[PDB]
Parts: sequence; structure tokens; C-alpha cells
Amino acid sequence: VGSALSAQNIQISAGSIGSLPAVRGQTVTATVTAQGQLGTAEEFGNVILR
Amino acid sequence: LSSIATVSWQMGTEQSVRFNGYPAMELSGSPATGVSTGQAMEAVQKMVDE
Repeated sequence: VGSALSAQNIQISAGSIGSLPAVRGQTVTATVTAQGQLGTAEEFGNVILR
Repeated sequence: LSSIATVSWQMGTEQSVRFNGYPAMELSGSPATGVSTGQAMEAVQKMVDE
């Protein structure tokens, strides 16, 4: 139970798209978001144990 | 990754601030000529109370 709860409720930091090394010719930058956390009880109740 | 996620474009904030423990947004102003600062501050406080 502990392992399933800890390996399934964690934050994701994905980074950016136009990172600064920036192969010549780049004209736009973005950001990526994941949101891999659980917030309500009705979804804590759907974690998978096996 | 397309069969499990729905990557899509979105609009989001690029900077987050907090003042005294609460999310805050800063806006500046300039009093008009002939009006004391006290009246401007009272008017702004009343507007916030609105």
C-alpha cells in the first residue's frame, strides 16, 4: 500500500521546449506541465495495488 | 504517448508572487494634480471594499 501510494502521487517537472542552447534559427519558447498529483478522495480510492 | 495523453496548447502565467502568505498581483498608480495622496488612498481602499 505504501509503495503504491508513494510511486503514484508525485509531481512532474517537464522543463521547457526552446531551451537556451537553442540551435540557430529558433524563434519561440514554451513550457510543459504535467500535474501528476491526486487531490480528492474519490481519486485516492482508485489507486491500483495489483 | 497519444493513446494515453492529450497534449494541447494552453495559456498560463509565467511568474508567481506571494505577499504575506497570500497570492498577490501588483498594480501601480499615479495621483492626479490637485488631489492629496490621502484621498487617493481612501478611494482605492473603498474600491477594494467594492
